[PDB]
Amino acid sequence: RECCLEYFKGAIPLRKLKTWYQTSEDCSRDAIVFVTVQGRAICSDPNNKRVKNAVKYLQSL
Amino acid sequence: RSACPARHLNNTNGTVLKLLGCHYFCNGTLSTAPDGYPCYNLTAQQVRTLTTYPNTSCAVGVCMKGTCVKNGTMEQCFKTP
Repeated sequence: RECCLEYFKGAIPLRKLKTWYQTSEDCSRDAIVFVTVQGRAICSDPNNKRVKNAVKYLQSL
Repeated sequence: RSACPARHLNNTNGTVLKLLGCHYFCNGTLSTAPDGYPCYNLTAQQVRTLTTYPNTSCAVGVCMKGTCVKNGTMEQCFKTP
């Protein structure tokens, strides 16, 4: 389906987050994509502890 | 805005998904694939006749300074729907 070419190097918009998902294993890069309220998808490095904590925060709601 | 997921082309031989060319849109702006990223170098006609069915032999390449540099390899590619 879709793959990430670059990681968002900045702060993640926790309170604007709607959901998250994982890109396919067939992508060249591993990625966690965040989807915001207003529809923006943001590629994120799955090894970044900030990214992991964002996913943990979002899934725990 | 360049850290968004991008539409790629699918293949039949079980290998890594690859970009059409070396550029992609995010938020309405065009960004460049990173150097070394896997890509397809299609002719104009191939882009025009690309479908969601395998029907086309696509030249594989690596992105270098925004160009899809062919590595001599060919594989069937087609649009993810």
